[PDB]
Amino acid sequence: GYDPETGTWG
Repeated sequence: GYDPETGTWG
C-alpha cells in the first residue's frame, strides 16, 4: 500500500 511513513508505495 502507500506507506505514508516515507510518502511512497513501499
